[PDB]
Amino acid sequence: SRQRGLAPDGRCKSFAAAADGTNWAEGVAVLVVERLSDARRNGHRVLAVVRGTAINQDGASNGLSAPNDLAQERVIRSALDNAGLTASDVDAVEAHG
Amino acid sequence: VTDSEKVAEYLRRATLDLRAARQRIRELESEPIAIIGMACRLPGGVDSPEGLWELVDSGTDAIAGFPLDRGWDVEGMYDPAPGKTYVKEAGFLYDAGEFDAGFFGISPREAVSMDPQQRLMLEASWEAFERAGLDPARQRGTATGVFVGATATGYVSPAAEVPEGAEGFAITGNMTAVTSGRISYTLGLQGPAVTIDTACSSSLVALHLACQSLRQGECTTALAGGVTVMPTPTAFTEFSRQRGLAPDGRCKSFAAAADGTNWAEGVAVLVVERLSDARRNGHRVLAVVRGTAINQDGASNGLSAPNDLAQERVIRSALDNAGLTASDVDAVEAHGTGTTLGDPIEAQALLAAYGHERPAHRPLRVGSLKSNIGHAGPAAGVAGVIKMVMAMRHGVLPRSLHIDEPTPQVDWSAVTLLTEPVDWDRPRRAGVSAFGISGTNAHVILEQAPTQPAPPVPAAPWLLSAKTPAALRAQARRLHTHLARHPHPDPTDIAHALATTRTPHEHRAALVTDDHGTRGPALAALAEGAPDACLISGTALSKGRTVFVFPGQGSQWTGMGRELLHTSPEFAAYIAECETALNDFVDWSLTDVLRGTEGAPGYDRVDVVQPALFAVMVSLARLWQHHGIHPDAVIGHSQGEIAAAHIAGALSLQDAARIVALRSQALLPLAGLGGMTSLALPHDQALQLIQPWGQDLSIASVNGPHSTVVSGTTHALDELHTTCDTQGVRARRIPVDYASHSAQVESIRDTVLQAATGINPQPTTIPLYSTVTGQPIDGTQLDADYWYTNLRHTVRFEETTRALLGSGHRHFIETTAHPVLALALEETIEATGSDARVTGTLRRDHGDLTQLHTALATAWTHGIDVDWTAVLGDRRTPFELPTYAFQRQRYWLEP
Amino acid sequence: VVMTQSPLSLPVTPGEPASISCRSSQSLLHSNGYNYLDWYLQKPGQSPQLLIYLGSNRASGVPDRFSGSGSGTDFTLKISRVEAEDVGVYYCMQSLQTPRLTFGPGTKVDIKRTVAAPSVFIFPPSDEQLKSGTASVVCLLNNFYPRGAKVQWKVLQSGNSQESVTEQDSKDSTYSLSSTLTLSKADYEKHKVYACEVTHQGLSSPVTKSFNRG
Amino acid sequence: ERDRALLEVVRGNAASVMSHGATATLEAVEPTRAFRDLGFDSLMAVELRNRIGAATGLRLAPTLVFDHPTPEAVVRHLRAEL
Amino acid sequence: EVQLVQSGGGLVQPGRSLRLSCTASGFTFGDYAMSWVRQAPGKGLEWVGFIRSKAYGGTTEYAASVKGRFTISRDDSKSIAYLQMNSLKTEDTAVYYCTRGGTLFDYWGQGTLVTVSSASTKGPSVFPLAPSSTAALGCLVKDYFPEPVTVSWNSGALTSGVHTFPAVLQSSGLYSLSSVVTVPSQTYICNVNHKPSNTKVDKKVEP
Ligand SMILES: *P(=O)(O)OCC(C)(C)[C@@H](O)C(=O)NCCC(=O)NCCS
Repeated sequence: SRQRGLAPDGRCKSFAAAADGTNWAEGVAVLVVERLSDARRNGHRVLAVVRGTAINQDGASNGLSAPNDLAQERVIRSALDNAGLTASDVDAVEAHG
Repeated sequence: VTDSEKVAEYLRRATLDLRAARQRIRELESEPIAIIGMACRLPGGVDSPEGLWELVDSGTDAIAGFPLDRGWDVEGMYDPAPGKTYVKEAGFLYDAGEFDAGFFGISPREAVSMDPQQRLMLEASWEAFERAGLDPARQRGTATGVFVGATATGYVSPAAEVPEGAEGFAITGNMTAVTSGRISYTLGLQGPAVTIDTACSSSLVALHLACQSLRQGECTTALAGGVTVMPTPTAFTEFSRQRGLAPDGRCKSFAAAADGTNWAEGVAVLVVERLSDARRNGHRVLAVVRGTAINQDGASNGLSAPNDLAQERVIRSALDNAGLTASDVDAVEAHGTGTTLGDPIEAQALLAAYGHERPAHRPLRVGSLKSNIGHAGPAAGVAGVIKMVMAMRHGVLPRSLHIDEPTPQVDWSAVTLLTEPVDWDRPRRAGVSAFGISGTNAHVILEQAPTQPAPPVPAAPWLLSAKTPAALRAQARRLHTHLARHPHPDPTDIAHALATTRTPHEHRAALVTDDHGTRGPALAALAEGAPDACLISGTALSKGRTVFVFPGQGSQWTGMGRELLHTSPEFAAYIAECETALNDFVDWSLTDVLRGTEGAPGYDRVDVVQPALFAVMVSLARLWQHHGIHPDAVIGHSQGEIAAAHIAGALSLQDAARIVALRSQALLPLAGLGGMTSLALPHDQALQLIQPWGQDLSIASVNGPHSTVVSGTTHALDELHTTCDTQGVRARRIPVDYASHSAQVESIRDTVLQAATGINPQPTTIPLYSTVTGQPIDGTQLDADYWYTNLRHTVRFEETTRALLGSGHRHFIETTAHPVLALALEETIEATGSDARVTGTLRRDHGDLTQLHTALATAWTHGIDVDWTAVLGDRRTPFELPTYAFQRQRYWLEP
Repeated sequence: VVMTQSPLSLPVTPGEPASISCRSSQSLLHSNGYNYLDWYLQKPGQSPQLLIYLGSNRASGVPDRFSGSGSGTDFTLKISRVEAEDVGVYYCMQSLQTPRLTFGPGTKVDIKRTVAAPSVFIFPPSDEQLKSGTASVVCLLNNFYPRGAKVQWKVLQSGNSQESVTEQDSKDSTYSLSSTLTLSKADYEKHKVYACEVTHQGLSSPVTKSFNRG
Repeated sequence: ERDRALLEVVRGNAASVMSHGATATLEAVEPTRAFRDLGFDSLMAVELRNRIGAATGLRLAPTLVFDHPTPEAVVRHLRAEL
Repeated sequence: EVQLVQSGGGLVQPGRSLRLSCTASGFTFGDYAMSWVRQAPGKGLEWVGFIRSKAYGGTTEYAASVKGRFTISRDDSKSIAYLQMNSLKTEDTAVYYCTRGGTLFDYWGQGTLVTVSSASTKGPSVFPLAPSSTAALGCLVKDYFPEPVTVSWNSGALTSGVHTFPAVLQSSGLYSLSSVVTVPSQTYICNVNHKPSNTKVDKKVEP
């Protein structure tokens, strides 16, 4: 609240014209992941498959807390390249928001 | 062609591609990583890895009493039960609160609110980059990873209503993720910044993750490190309830007197990259991490208990990852906590894993850094690898302290402890273990780095720089001390290392001398700040456009350019080009005039001095450009403008040579009719002073606000000289027999129009400032009438310099053989209240490479970027310079 | 004799894959179960380089996006990702029959864009060259795509015209053509009108431009 | 004389915000050094905004530390709308 | 790392001998069969010839158009391939490429531009092209044998709309390119700089 980085109403209005901050929340979320070949060999019901992934760093952004646009698009492109896909092959995106 | 020979080429292509793919697999899984740099701060006064080596080799015990400035109730919290501890000494960084907030841009507010883990880790990372031969400021934008093994030891205490002072920064200043994030934010790194929480194994796990990231191409270089600080003594109190800490505080590693484990602070970081990348980039390789492994125990007798099976498994996995047999390594940096429970299990694991088939005369030598400094915690493994790295570098395994006898809990009868130091066919290899309390066992294997000239440039500048003058003095003193303990280092290598592998900070200084007897005293005088002959100092400007200045006559002296002709090949080539251009329009050669060959004309003649001045100035300006100082503007003065017109690109070399030669030849008949006199007065005062003489005299050039040259007939010139002597005005007669910039030139006017005939002006590539018009002039306008006006109309150097300063230009480099306009330029600069700095290239009786490098160093000290690669070389032998001399201040949170 | 043919040109864009197909006049599948075919790339200004050999086996150092496929007579080179660096001439070249007289016309690959009609501009012959003793007339086309527009001179001379084509532009990927027709002084002063007729797939009609000085 | 006084006020406020409590850093704010180079965040940015607005009695934008990164630029901006 | 570096080009009048050397460094030169493949300006690739490895016998084969006139040899000791071009014809102008492998050209050299013609060095003859009467104007360079020749509009001031077409060889053996600019419906000068003749011709284009 000192940084004024929270929503006064508490709702996490993502990508909205009336968005005015974020809000924290508790939660645990875990995935049991395996190689696709191993999963098929063992016969486990594959719920989905992560094809490619990538991580990078903002670098000398406007601040330690603030994000970096170039780094964001760079990690998106790196994830696509690792996946072996192009931008047109993705239907939706679970934005951080 | 036959079918057999046809399919043979296809088979060759196929098998070559097969070999390429197999090599790709090999370098994509089992790639040796190179430790190109390191930096540690561990208890016992250790500040550098060399400090660590001299500490551990000497056998020093770096355990001392608890700190008193941290607010601990040290007299009260000692009791050899309910909430007290029975240990009064451990390894501490008493300067843990010391941090250079200003250097990294951090505020004192953020610094005191920030965890000392981050504060230590930033400086450690900067020093690790510096010790790798890399400039951290040049690492901005690179895909460099950051992998830190840290933990939330608790400095702001989030569970206790965080203090008012550290309000707002207790997230950014204390999240363990921000410990890795802040390194990349400050240094501008782009690779992932991941912090790892694994208790007493986090740093070696971070090294493992950095190795995997580099092997996959996600990073070019990586920072693998760890940090441990103790804001509160709780780690002693909680571990005192169970008899885990030693009663005296000594980690008796693997000894019969093992009775506990004392904790310790410390930060330790490595800068690493792929071995092939290190070889390609020409970085010095300290050691080679061949393989790594990490696993768990899981089924341990209690959560916080060890397991010999898991330790054996991770050791074997690390050996297999590196593709090395167990007998390959001849040393292990065991964890060696000192606990009665932990030591026998670790010794049994090492004996089962490593020593099972070794020769009967090369036992595995086991030691531990914890015996010297105590249990570092997160930063244990990344300090142990530093210890093994320096052990391999110096070829001697240091002794492990406090081993009165090997512990009887394990059957040694293969593996032996390092009771005393031992010295060292095949490369040296050594293992390091970082077994944790959460069950995450880790292990790395390091190997000795594989075995890896140019002529020395004379008068190589030694460059130093720092954020503040005190930091600059500290840098000079540190460099002097480092050079004192070195057997005759190569000065050119030191110059290259200082120029390339160190950031150019604001406050700069330079040492330019061609003898190895004055550099030491110069470094000293820099240390205490006294002046010296071969010493230059200054404050570099953040921004400013560069100017080349081309005065007219006066900047001549016999022998100018003679030394440069032999020493400098680029200057020789430019003089040769000027000579070839000039040959057709004159009856002698430039090289003979400059070298003083017998029978060649002297500089007394007007027609030979001006072409010589033009050629020397053009060659010097082109040499400046060759050294990387590309001008943002050019300005001239009478004939010098012609040279400027060449550098701006408006006039080709042939056209400029034609103009200067024919103009001087047409000026020859004016000799003896009149001359010039330089008097120091304002323009208006000189103008109204010349009023009685009328058309006889005229204002030849307004050099500055109190420096004007008046040209005219010899009789009138002498009359004005007598009048000035009566009036007490410092009037000086220039050595010239010709009254340029006066009415007399009209007598030769048509001939001047013949001088510039046939030229082909072009638009200026670099903005040229005409001293006649007083503002920038289009390049195509340089016609014959313009040159006649230049010879006739008064020079307005002061006005155009004021305008050029108004356009944001701040550096004025005179490309002369001796500065002649520096006084007027500085007078104008101080008159207009600007911060521009004037420089010259050569000086009277000074035209060798030493003076050239002095001018270059002065320009660099003023803040002009200089391509030191051209001056010094593309690549010299690496030199280990001292790291930055941080000016630290205490930053700690009070209750 | 074996003959191989591919499309003359195939415009492409970065953003969608492509496939350069080509067919032989004979079953290239050798008795050892290998299609003795190779695929080479020649970039503008660089030497030719190998891409594929024996139909599908990719050469080391080639990007993985390239992939050869097919058998018998019909073969294809599929590119998943199209890049500006990959623009050039692609030659599918057999090796079952030797010696190979020539590679063939190849298959030009260029950046695809919206169709644009050419800007026709017939220029006059300057009098200075007329007194020099030679006549030359130049027809200009600028900002048109794709290449291959055919220009003819009606005076219907077809033995004195020489054409020059600019390479694909870096900015807007346009093309330009310049066709010069040369004639002698006596030959020049025989007909009082000369027309340039240009045909292009982007042109609705053959927009002619005439010039009547003689 | 107004520009010097405004620069002094800006330097004093920036030093006070930059320090946790209680001279060395007062001179560390030279007119040329960028505020971001001094390590200023959104929190200290809004604190400088409030302090400068209270001193000058003027409502400023909440990013008057990076739109005009140098203190001299801030002085110019203040002198503009005043 | 495999490297092939060619040399021995240069201008040659027709009907004399010439040598093209191509040095190999980074592989066993002896085992490979070694090929030369030419490419005329504007035309497709055209194989010239090749030589088998010394183990196979070292024999040579050549394209149908180069029987006898052309010869291939190899210095295996220092690993260079030599193309001896005897009695050059006017149509042999091309960019000769040096390649490894008789049947599979896995790697190619940088290529040596060998140009052959009877024309000697001339200077350019620049002619104008008046604007039509959305506006285009140009100057045509004519009668220059050697290459390259540069054209700059307003001494390089004009860059937008400039289309310097490639040079074309006339039946007389003289090259003639042409520079044109599409102006938007002040003075327009073009400068033709020809280094082999040291010519710096300038010309205005006006209706
Ligand atoms: P200022 O811009 O430095 O701080 C204001 C802020 C607290 C709103 C800012 O730090 C911020 O939150 N930027 C966005 C960060 C983000 O979107 N995700 C990071 C994880 S919440």
